[PDB]
Amino acid sequence: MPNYKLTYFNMRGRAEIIRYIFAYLDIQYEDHRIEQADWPEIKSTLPFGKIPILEVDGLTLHQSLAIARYLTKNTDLAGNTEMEQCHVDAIVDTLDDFMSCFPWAEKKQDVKEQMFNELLTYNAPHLMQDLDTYLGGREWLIGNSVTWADFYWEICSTTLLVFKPDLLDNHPRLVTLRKKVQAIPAVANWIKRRPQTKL
Amino acid sequence: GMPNYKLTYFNMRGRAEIIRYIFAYLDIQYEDHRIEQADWPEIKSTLPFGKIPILEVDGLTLHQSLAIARYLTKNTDLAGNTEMEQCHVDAIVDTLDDFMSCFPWAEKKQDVKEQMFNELLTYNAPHLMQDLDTYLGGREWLIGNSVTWADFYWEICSTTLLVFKPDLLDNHPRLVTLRKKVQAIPAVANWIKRRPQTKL
Ligand SMILES: CCC(=O)N1CCc2c(cnn2-c2cccc(F)c2)C1
Ligand SMILES: CCC(=O)N1CCc2c(cnn2-c2cccc(F)c2)C1
Ligand SMILES: N[C@@H](CCC(=O)N[C@@H](CS)C(=O)NCC(=O)O)C(=O)O
Ligand SMILES: N[C@@H](CCC(=O)N[C@@H](CS)C(=O)NCC(=O)O)C(=O)O
Ligand SMILES: [Mg+2]
Repeated sequence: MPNYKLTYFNMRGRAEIIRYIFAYLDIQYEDHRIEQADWPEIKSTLPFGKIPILEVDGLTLHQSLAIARYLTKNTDLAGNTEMEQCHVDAIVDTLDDFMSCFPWAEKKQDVKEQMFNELLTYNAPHLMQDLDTYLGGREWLIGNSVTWADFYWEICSTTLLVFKPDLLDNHPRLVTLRKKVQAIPAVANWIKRRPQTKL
Repeated sequence: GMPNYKLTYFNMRGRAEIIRYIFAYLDIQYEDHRIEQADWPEIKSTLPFGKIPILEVDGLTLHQSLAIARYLTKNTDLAGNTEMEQCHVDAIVDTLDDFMSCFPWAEKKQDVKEQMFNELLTYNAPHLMQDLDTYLGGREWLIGNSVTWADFYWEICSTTLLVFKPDLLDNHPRLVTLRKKVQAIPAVANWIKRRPQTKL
């Protein structure tokens, strides 16, 4: 049985998808959260110098979504058919591409607010509208059961709602989908028990 | 029977090229549909997420270049050998795609675009090259013991970067050897010869 150690900041951020997957599959792991001060010494040891990382039986994996896909392989979270797995991958990359546009590391707090604002004002509504149309009246984003794409939607939309509360005022179906993710017992339990962080 | 494949993108290597190498390598027939920057605005409003490339499979539309590449390579010799090696393949690909994605391809302000391209290539790119160099070490391929689509993606992304920064790999002969090996694979070599010659 694999020993798992997840390393990231004390933050939902890019690690959260992995956290939801372990919760859902009832897989025990070490949720190793590092204070900023412990980062330079860890970073120096990593091939690509980024987190999150996941150690599996003492072997290091990197890239949040690569890890997420590895953990869901051969499970019901992956997608039920090969083409469905493709749609799961595609939705995840669409969300990630958008989340990746935000200047998270930008030090000038004034340059940062100008950019976050432009993305949320002009770009975000187009995405939400595309996601809404894409979902239509279906139960989940892909197929007839929950996938890690639904989890990723709930996670990304939570972050976006921190900056733009009215993001989904015109998309009750997308709100419902968040609530469906949030009501899954293993996910709800995680949401109840996790550390409260802005991001 | 055999699925009908139609790829849509600009007349450009860009984000479609990984798909093109994969079809070439797997010897799969497809319609390589290339659109003009003038016909773009129209087609855009018809795509579920308004981005290219898209791949139509028997009339069903797929999107996201790397989602498509993973779909085409699943259960093939281009996927990683083990489930764990498949993770390494995906992680290298995302590392490369993350960096290429930092470039402001769509920036409407030329001066801003130029400034960020220069900064990415002067500061960020050399660090990524050293990381990749150390990662590859003296191994033949990036992951496992045979070529994967990660090696393909390296060659494609580095091709792009070399357009803007010709000296990028002067200090990395092992990364050059890998590109040369990808470029020498007969099906890839054949594609590189016959593809439309574009800047990017
Ligand atoms: C340390 C920088 C920081 O404050 N954050 C890191 C990035 C991030 C945060 C929240 N979501 N998120 C994220 C999730 C997925 C994809 C992505 F690009 C970004 C908060
Ligand atoms: C229309 C914008 C443009 O000039 N290009 C599109 C983006 C691009 C080009 C070349 N490589 N590339 C690319 C490849 C992979 C990942 C990625 F983010 C970007 C050229
Ligand atoms: N696409 C990657 C991005 C990883 C990334 O950029 N992570 C940040 C933390 S959110 C990091 O480690 N940055 C470098 C640093 O802070 O030293 C992933 O999803 O894992
Ligand atoms: N990560 C996506 C990016 C897709 C993307 O942004 N493609 C560009 C062209 S290279 C596009 O469609 N631009 C949107 C537009 O110009 O309207 C992928 O790899 O497919
Ligand atoms: Mg990506």
